[PDB]
Amino acid sequence: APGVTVTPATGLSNGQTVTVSATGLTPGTVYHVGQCAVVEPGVIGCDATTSTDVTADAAGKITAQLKVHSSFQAVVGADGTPWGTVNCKVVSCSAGLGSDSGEGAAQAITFA
Ligand SMILES: [Ca+2]
Repeated sequence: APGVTVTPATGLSNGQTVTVSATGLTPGTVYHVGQCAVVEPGVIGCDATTSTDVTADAAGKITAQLKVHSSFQAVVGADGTPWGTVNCKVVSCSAGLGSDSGEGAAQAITFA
């Protein structure tokens, strides 16, 4: 049962490192960790420059560092097509993780 905690998650600075802690994942599955936002209804765009892949361990956990930015160039789809700029002080952004099947979780973050 996926659950995630992002610390810290509010009053963040541009270029700040946060820790993403997840539990209840499937051991051995690769999860994509990243900062994302809804760019268009039904379309999520994320920062491909700061995203990373981590395999969940035998306990179904992942603990990863992620650098977040108050504005980023979002990529959409599986081929990573550039969409454009996302400003997280105007739209809601999140940090979280998900597998290729969409299993995962995310937490909304805010910048100072
Ligand atoms: Ca459009």
